Amino acid sequence: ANATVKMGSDSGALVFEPSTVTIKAGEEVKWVNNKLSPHNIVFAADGVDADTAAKLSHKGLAFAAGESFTSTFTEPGTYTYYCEPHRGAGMVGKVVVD
Repeated sequence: ANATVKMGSDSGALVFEPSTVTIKAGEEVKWVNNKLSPHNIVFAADGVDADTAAKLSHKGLAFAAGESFTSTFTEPGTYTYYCEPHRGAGMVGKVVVD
């Protein structure tokens, strides 16, 4: 039971897909770098703890299509993230824990 989301589409899209991905409370996720760089996956702590979101928040920088980060959803909620930098029109996509 895992969830993965490619950072962009093959064709050449920005928005992440699948926008929404099912996850389990305790499972991990993998965000493979597809394209559209530089860019990152920043997570906000709205309906979730700060520290928590922090971790979930990727303050890195993916450039090459190989370096993929990972996250862990302990609390059964709904984390959200948005590309701050990027070079288009932000991105839409969130996660959900069961």
